[PDB]
Amino acid sequence: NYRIEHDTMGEVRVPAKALWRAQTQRAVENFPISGRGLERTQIRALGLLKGACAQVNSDLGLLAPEKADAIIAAAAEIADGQHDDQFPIDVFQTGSGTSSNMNTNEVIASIAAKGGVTLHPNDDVNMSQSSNDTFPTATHIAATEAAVAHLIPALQQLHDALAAKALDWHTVVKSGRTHLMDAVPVTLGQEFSGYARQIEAGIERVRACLPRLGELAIGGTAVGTGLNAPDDFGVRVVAVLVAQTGLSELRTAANSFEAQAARDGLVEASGALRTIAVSLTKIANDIRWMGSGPLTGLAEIQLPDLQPGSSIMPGKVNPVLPEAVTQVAAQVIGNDAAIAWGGANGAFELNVYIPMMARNILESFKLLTNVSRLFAQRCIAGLTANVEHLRRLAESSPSIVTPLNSAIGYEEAAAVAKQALKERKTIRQTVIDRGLIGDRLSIEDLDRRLDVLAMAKAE
Amino acid sequence: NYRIEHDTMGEVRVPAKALWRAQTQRAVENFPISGRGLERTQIRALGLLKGACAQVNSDLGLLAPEKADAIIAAAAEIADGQHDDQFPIDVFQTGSGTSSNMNTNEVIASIAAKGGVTLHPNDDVNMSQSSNDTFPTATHIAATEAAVAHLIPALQQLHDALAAKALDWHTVVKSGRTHLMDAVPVTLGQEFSGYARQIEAGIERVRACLPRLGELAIGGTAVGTGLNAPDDFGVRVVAVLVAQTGLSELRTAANSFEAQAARDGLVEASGALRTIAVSLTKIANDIRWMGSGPLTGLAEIQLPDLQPGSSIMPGKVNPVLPEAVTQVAAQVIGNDAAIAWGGANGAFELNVYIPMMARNILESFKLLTNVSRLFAQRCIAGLTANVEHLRRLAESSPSIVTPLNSAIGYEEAAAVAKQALKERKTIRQTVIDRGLIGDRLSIEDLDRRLDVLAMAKA
Amino acid sequence: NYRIEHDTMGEVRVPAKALWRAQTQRAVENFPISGRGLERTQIRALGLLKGACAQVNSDLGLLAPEKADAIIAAAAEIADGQHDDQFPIDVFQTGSGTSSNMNTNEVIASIAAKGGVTLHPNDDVNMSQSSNDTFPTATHIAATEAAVAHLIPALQQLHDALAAKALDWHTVVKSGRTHLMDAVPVTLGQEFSGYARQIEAGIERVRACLPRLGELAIGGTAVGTGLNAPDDFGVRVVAVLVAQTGLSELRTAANSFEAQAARDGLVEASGALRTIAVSLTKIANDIRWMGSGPLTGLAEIQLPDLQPGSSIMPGKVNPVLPEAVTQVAAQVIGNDAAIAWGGANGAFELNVYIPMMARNILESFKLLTNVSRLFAQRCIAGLTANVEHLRRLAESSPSIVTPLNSAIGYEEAAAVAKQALKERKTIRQTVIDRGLIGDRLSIEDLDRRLDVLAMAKAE
Amino acid sequence: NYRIEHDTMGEVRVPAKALWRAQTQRAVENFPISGRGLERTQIRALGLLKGACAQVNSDLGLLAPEKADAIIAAAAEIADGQHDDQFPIDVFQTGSGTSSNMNTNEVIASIAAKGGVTLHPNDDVNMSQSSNDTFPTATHIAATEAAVAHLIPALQQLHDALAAKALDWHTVVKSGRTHLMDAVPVTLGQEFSGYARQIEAGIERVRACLPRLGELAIGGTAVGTGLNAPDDFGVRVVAVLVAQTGLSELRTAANSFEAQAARDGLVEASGALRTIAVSLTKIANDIRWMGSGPLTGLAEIQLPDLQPGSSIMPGKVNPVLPEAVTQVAAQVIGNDAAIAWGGANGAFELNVYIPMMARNILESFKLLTNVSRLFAQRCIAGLTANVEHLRRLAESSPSIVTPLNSAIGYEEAAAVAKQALKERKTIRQTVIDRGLIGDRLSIEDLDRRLDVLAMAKAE
Repeated sequence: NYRIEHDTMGEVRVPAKALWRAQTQRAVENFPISGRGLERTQIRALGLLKGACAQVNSDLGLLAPEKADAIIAAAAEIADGQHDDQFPIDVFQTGSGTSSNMNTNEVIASIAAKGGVTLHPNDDVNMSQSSNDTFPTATHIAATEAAVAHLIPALQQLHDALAAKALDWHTVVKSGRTHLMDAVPVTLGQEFSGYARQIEAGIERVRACLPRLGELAIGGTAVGTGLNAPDDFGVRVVAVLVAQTGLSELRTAANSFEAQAARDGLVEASGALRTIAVSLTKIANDIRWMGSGPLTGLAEIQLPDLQPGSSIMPGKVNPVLPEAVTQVAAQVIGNDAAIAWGGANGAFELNVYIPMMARNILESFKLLTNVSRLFAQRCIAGLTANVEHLRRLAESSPSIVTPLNSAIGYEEAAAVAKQALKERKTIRQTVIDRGLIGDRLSIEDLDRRLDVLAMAKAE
Repeated sequence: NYRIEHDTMGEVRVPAKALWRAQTQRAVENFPISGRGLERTQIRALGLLKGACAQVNSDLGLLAPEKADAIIAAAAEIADGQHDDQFPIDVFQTGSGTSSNMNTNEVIASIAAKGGVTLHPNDDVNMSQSSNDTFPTATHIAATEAAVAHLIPALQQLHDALAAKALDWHTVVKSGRTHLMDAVPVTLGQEFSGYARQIEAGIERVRACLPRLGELAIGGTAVGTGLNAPDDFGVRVVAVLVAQTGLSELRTAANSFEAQAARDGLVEASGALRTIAVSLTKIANDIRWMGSGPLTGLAEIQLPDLQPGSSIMPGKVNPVLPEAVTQVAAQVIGNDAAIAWGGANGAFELNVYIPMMARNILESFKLLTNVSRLFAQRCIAGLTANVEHLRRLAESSPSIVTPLNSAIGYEEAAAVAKQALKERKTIRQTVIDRGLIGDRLSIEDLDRRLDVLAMAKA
Repeated sequence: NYRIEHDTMGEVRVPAKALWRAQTQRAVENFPISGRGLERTQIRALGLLKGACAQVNSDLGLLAPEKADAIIAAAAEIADGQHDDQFPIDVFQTGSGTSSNMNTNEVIASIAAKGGVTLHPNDDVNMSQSSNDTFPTATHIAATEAAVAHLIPALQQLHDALAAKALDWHTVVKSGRTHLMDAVPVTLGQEFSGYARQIEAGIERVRACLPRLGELAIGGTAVGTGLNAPDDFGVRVVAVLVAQTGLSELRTAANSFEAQAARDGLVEASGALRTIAVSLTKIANDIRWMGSGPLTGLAEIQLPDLQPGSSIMPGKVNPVLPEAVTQVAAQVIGNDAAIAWGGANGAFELNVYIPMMARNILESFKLLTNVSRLFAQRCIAGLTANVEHLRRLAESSPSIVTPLNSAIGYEEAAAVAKQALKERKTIRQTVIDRGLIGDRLSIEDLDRRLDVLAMAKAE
Repeated sequence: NYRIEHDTMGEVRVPAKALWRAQTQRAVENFPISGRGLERTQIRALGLLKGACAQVNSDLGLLAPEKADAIIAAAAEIADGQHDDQFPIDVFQTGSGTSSNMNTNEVIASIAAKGGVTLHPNDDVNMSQSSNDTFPTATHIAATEAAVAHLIPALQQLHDALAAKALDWHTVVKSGRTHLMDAVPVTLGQEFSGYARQIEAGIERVRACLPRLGELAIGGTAVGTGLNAPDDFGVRVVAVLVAQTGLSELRTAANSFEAQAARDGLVEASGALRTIAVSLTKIANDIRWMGSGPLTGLAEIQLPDLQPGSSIMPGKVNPVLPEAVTQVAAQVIGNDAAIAWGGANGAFELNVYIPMMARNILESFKLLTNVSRLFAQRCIAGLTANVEHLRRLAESSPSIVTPLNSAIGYEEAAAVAKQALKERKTIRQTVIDRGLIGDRLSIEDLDRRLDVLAMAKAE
């Protein structure tokens, strides 16, 4: 049921059917901490990087073409997700990600062996590389792809759903709320245009971090000097990665020492994700408050029904998607604090918090991507406004008596506001009931002064 | 103008009327970062400690009685707040608080010189001491005093105001809300008993941290070994401090190395303050939402008017104290993250983040103390309930069909709640209209089960 | 392929072999956010609670004995870990944990149906219950068990390893370091007694939070009033749970409204875990710095070799366990910020951030437990001291002039330390060269005061 | 000693010599919380804004020129700092900053009264304004000025000091450190070029947030609709503010509802400040570790002496500026968490956490500005390298034996590395001592293979 493998420290017993070897098995026994390993996106990025490195080593005549072809074929299988069960090392491993780097090299060597090609995991699969430049490179590839190919399109879909509702509800007049108290009129469309701008500003924030998030350490080797790698190894690997993936945001780092001694690009990108979580909290909280009730809440809008709300209270339906959004936002805030903590504590030539920082930034990208699409499609798209109820409260608000001052005086306007609340009537009906229609104020003049939609000043 | 002072590094120009000397002046020029120095409570604790150290050196015959008397007299003036303008060093100074320690030593030496007593700031005022044991000792004295003499009585005052409302509003029935949606009846008194328990648990949390917050490093000197101090210096200084402050929570550290290499007691105490901030956010948010509107909100309660809110919108009054509470809570959360960051980054024999950690913990104590008293007196005490509106809300919730589950089942009760909402009819009428009155449920049993105050089970 | 199931909202297509029903399937389609569900400990606690609830309903004659026997049998299989693949709902679900509660109810109903017993998931399995009191109860059961049965024994094992080193290295003199600069002598044993106290205070912190962490909401039902449950349901369920788990820390909540409107006990417990993470960072950082180099570092101690560190740099072995400890500590800091965020944002009768708060607190417990045992066994236990090098460092520090303050004063002692460093001479020789030997200080008194082990003042 | 003032709530006793009136005095009694009010920069921004508003109201013929001139003259005095003792309201005030807005209006009215001009604090000084658009406008003016006029020049000064040291130390060869262990050679110049890039990337991060940090709410009034303000009030006020201050980054908000319902621009800018704090922690930690000792540390560099280090240990000097930097960084991390907390908790038309968010963001700008200049001038500029010691350790490192493999074999190279450490000799001397110089390897060939500066691959 087991086999014997070797490294510079001795013999190691490895499960017979595992594609990994001695160094991965040592890491399995050294780090049983979370029971969770690398994600699909991380394994994909490691496979992409190893294939591109083999291509460049072959191009420079440093690696035999048959060996390079075997790495490229094996690495493509890893990048496609055919061997995700061959990456058992915990996230909480050696801080440079050496163990997961060794894990990729050993799995490539075992795949190639099945095709009759002998590869040395270090001498062939890790040629011109170090763990110190490859694991952060794979991390930054995965984070750049998560930003460009998944998060930005998901945020754009949420922006478009919010902007469509802002247009549908352009004339849906309602009463404004400041400090949670009755204020002057607004439209439901104006509030949703505000939410749309928060998401649009979110996309701008992600785009602004891309020139530094896309910076790759590849070619810097052990300390950033590029020792034991060709001088143009970095630019050549990046050129191959851009041609294969289409991820134009990928680039060699401006400074090779900053690219390995620190992970400031991840701290920066997390700050953008954290700001999006802050924006999403406001939007989701306002939406669940607008849908509150039906009889003891605000009852401004109706959220689409997604599932029975209670195991005990029958008929009750809860805002389950705003709840999922606010919980994701809390997770992003938490992950952000762990990333910054890891980011600050590098030492000299290497920051050794990379696997922990990678786990947190990639999870925040994933959670925000998936919850934004669900929020857009299963909540925002199907919202219904209680138009008549919203207009009635705006027309019954004591805040709209101020344009009556030049006709009846502020004293009489305050008396109108007081009687309207007491009798639960509109300001218009109260002005009529108090016998104020005459030479001083006509009904046409009253409807002009109390035009709540005009007070909202919609475009 | 200026005068010339000196230290082991050379000459320094010091302002003519300043009671501080060379090393304080170097610190004034080295750290112009925030423009803020030690607080009144920090200067008081440094004053108390220097006086206590002089008393013990005198008792052990290590310092001449007249020299000790001059330090005790000068340290009493510092602790009293007579020389607060003589402490100009920034909070963001050397991480051990060496500069602020030398500031106390130099100011004491100058006050004593006015009385004709010559004291060496290092050899006499700092006898048997180090900044490594004195600055964290003064920090832990200040934090222990802030917890025991100020925060706990303020939280007790808030608890008592909340518990009094819970008693007054014991039968004030209203609709419960879960996920912000209409739920089964509760009383306003039941919710306020919930808030009172949160504050009561807050006091319990502060009291549970006191055995480690009260631990003092005094006696450990430079690295915790107690070199250049008598073997019982620490226990004797703590005994003088306990007698003078009445703070029995003050004690010698269990391990003299942990007491200087780490500031874990401040990280622990901040965690309790952070939980109180979390409890206060929920209480303040619920109260401002209960007072929201009136027309566009819940309009459940009325908050006392504390100041005009708007001129453009006549008579608009805002929940200003809940706003002050939630902003304070945000600050406590922030200060907590700063404290934990500093606490983790100690190295070998000393954690060099003490002035920053002291600033943040003492501010969190002060903010929570002051806002809790204002919240209790200017908001909670004067709250009034809209009793008739609240009863109408309790009776309008469709979730009042819940006690009928044992009689008609969950699925049939769901069909009742949905039909009642669609046809704009009561739960009672919908049960009758769906022909549910029979052997399993009589009309008298239905009226008994639908009583909203009885449903709240007060 | 699929079968038809139903809830109060309508029909749902459920996979043919799934033990879950309509409401779990709705939750599978509503929340595909993280791709991760409840942990083994959460499923165990839900299993234990459902069994205990069925036992009490049976004792009070509210549920037929055969129906109760089937629930107890099915709930025991769930708690044992036989049906973990039957819990597919995401962590980022409805904030009350309604979906995961219905998941337990539906799986129990399907297991019992295999034995010829017909159970209604709401009316029978959820009898006298709500998700509002059961999901936070299962969370607090899991967190209390993690604290008492797992974390405290792991921290005790770490304390014992640190205290054993403190005893072995009692007279291993070295130079103290403050601000990273040369200070007066200490022993390696004295520093390790400091680390042992930090872990001992960590256990004290966990124990101090237990009276509130152990508080269970069971019996409070929908809003905390206990409507649709017997008056003593809570005390009876807690008594069954204490008897079955041996966890005397489990108790009924002091206030049934605070127990559901807030999750303050989890915020409090996280604060204790965060302080342990802060203590572990200092201990792990000091140990990796003591083992640094050897040539370019402090080279004070030797850490046991756990795996090869480099192939390019032969024989380079890295402090992999301190790296795992400091990365875990960063994760605990992050999880703590997420927990506090969720805890503050409750509204009226319910805090709807429980699944997120549960994920983060239980992960922090698991990470600290597992890394503390590995740190104690694979790092602390096998540490070796470079005794001769350490004594030379103690003797080389110029700060050894400190015990002469009572004899020559601070100012004269400063002139000694500075002259000794400038002329590359010892403190002893500089005191002689500056003509300081006389009545105030004899040569025998100087040699007595300059003894580095005596200066460390070891008990 | 006191006088009677009035508002819509009644009579208020005010100190006789105070320039503030009834509404400010109410706020003094309502909020005694921190004992700290608005900073100099906040008062300056409020004065600038009120003067610009009076100018626009006069230009549009809405305010009498004599009244406008009196506001402009009074507001200029406030902006200059002549009346900072007239702003006693606590930071922890009403969340919109209404109290501080009223404070500015009342002080302006009292200054103008001394010149014989009667102003109504609301009708004249607050004309076309609301607290909801003015306090966040003043906050964003102060934050934009702090970024552009103070932080960016202070960071540029720190970058230039670090880059100058990187050039001075271009050939100062030393041994690299990864995981705190001995690694291949680097230069001290290469590490400082890394630090310089972190600060340069910091400036880029601050510049990237300016398009949204500079957005002003002015003209949006109570709810963002612009009701009771001229349609072009916002663009006209911003035009005046840009012309007077030269702060071209100031602009009207893209969306008037997003500009008042949220403070996402402050959360975003804080994220940039937090990333700078993370970068500064790494730079300051490396510098104090490089300067550690002088005899029990790394002793790579010498920091300039700034003050006596210890009250007890004479002659000892501590890295006081790296300590001030790392403490400031911790404060920025803390302030960042408070800003995000406030940012997420807005409701409907207004975020009511503005005074707390303003305090924290402006303090972080101030702390980073002042500590960067002090770090550049009192620490970085005067650093000295221990050149001979650094070269000796690099030439004695077992890591540099790898280029000997093609001459003597890896087995003999490992034996050379082992003997070199044992005898505390250079690799070069050990190769000679082992009698390896011959036909297989000449001394010229040995010096070429062991050229440590060439191994660092300096530009």
